[PDB]
Amino acid sequence: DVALKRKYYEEVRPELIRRFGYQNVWEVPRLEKVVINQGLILEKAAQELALITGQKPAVTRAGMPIGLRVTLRRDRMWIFLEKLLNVALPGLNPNSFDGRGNYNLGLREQGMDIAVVTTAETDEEARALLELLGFPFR
RNA sequence: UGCACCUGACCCCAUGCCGAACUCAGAGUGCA
Ligand SMILES: CC1(C)C(/C=C/C=C2\N(CCCO)c3ccccc3C2(C)C)=[N+](CCCO)c2ccccc21
Ligand SMILES: [Mg+2]
Ligand SMILES: [Mg+2]
Ligand SMILES: [Mg+2]
Ligand SMILES: [Mg+2]
Ligand SMILES: [Mg+2]
Repeated sequence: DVALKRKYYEEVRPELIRRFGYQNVWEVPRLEKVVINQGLILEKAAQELALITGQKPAVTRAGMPIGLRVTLRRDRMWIFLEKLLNVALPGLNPNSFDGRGNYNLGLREQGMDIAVVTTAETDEEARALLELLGFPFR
């Protein structure tokens, strides 16, 4: 299955426990979902986004159609993130957390807005989660 | 302007109960 997911359970979760003193494993910050929005024919862009995420994009409308959105959870989230980190990005802004433990990245390369939503309640906990998963910050 | 977060339900719409979800709305946080 997914190496990044295995890295979470084997490496990241125990380090977070040591670092923050969570007394049960279900308290430890987890990835919840990754939402990708691509602003805007539409059929080609939807097919490319479908190919890269493995999931059917919804059409965001003002329609008039204005963008494409996909909410990735579970294995599709992990598989997409493994690609983003290992293939696409080859540092991220460490200040781009939303104040509630979620990370925001806007790309105008290879605009695409990515929200990494976590169960961390603080930016600090979320930053540690993502850094330990291998997100390149600084 | 958009997505995410946040907070709600006059309004289109919604729950085979629940504005949880879906829909919609809004001076604030993040990014583009
Ligand atoms: C270019 C874009 C998406 C952007 C655009 C604002 C666009 C408009 N705005 C501003 C907000 C209006 O509703 C207006 C206003 C009246 C008529 C037309 C417009 C348009 C041109 C659609 N904005 C908002 C500008 C910051 O306030 C950003 C910000 C960062 C990166 C990229 C952007
Ligand atoms: Mg959070
Ligand atoms: Mg009402
Ligand atoms: Mg809500
Ligand atoms: Mg439903
Ligand atoms: Mg809205």
